[PDB]
Amino acid sequence: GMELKSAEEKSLYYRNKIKEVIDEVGKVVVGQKYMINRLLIGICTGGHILLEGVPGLAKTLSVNTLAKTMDLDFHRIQFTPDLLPSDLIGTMIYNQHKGNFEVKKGPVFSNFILADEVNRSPAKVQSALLECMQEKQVTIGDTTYPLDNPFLVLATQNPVEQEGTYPLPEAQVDRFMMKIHLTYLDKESELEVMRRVSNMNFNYQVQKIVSKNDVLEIRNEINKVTISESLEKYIIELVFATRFPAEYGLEAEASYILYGASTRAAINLNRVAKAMAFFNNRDYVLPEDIKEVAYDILNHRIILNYEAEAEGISTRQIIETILRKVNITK
Repeated sequence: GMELKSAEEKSLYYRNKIKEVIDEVGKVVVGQKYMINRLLIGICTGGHILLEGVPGLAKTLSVNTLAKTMDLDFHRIQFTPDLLPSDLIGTMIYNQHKGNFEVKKGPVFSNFILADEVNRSPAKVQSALLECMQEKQVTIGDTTYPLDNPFLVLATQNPVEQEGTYPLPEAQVDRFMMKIHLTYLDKESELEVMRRVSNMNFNYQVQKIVSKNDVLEIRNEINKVTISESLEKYIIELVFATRFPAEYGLEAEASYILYGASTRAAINLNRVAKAMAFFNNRDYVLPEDIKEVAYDILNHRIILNYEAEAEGISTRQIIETILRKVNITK
């Protein structure tokens, strides 16, 4: 037989395709390796991402370009105060063939969904979005339809919204795999973006490097990456250090933290560590795979008390301290 050799070849094939996807995205996008890597981890692991800040031209062009290179549909939904939960789920059209008014699958039926300024809509609309993320299906009136596979929600919140704003509470932000704080590009990158995009004949058509089916195969390949018992227990210890920090010798952190990270943090750390391993051409996880993504997975899952926030304490400093303190069992 040849089943083990074929499995080896399929894994190297898909590891090389990820390199080809990044290269193709780079023909349109500049100075954004970090964002693209996280978007890729998201779509391949099934996780959703929350961004703090509204993404500018270079970031939204990065999302639409990545989608094109991966044969995935992309829809941007502008969240507004008058948006209804039913506006997300269905769209009223006039079908000319049937000659009547019927509700077709709404904007959430896509692969990449940029949910822009989710804090501009009422909590019921936010709940509707999170229900889609959690249940992966919705009922258009009578019959239930599953959402597409893969499905990534990239939700953005504007932190300095001077008009009406309903920011997501922490039980809700815990449904996102990562929270990422957006920053401006450096001047050299911004110069190159301006150069490319200002050209009115700039070619934005990228080639499809992988099919939608290949994306689902890449997820299955990542799922096969191995993680030792030692590293599995390490993930659990990191999570428990956020809940009972005084028991790890972090008495100060116990004073800053109201409550720690849910079980979702452990699951994301595991799946994301495997994706990082796969993206670094390995089929086993290393401790550096876990440490590289700990802040992105944990920053929004550690809730600080009112007094710690006023004093200027950041979950970043807390996560760094935990990473310096928790040991791995050989």
